[PDB]
Amino acid sequence: HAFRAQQKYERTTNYCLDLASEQENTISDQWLPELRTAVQNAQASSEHCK
Amino acid sequence: EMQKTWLCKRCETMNAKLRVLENVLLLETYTPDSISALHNIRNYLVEATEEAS
Amino acid sequence: CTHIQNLQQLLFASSTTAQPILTPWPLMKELDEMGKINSKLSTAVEEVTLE
Amino acid sequence: VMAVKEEQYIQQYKKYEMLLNRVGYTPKISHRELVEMAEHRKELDKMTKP
Repeated sequence: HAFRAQQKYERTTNYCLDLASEQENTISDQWLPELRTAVQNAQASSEHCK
Repeated sequence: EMQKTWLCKRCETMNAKLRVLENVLLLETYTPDSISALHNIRNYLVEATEEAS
Repeated sequence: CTHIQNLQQLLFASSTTAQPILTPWPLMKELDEMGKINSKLSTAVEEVTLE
Repeated sequence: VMAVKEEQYIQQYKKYEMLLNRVGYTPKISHRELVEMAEHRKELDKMTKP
């Protein structure tokens, strides 16, 4: 029943909570090159400073 | 999943679109006066200022 | 035991700040401002062509 | 809406070599002297202001 609490519904809560990061946890390292796509926008703010 | 790709395919456009138009007005603020800098290639009688000084 | 407390505050931060933050915390400006020009001002792009 | 209106969105790249706007002083280098000739006439006109 605890596993039923887990499998039937808490795994779904993990699908609600854990899975909400499963599509971004491996990409958290991709954020570093994604920063280069985003900091390149940050320097676009710096370009119009002058 | 696809926002790191397509919601971020404009990560490499907002960097560009914002930047490219920045270096536009400065040149355009001198074209109406640029005639005297270009119509007076031999007529740079700014020298005549000191010939009339 | 671990999840239920985790599901509420920490994995909550690892969920509510995961799909709109973990990858996209710098892509919110690539989410909303992207919709400001290419989705909200999208109809306003035709304005230059129309006039 | 993005079938054809992306044209102005994709035209932002061909104008990347526009960073050359620092040459704006180059006419200001000259034409200000050229209008200084005009500025001299009002300073010529200052002959009579006393």
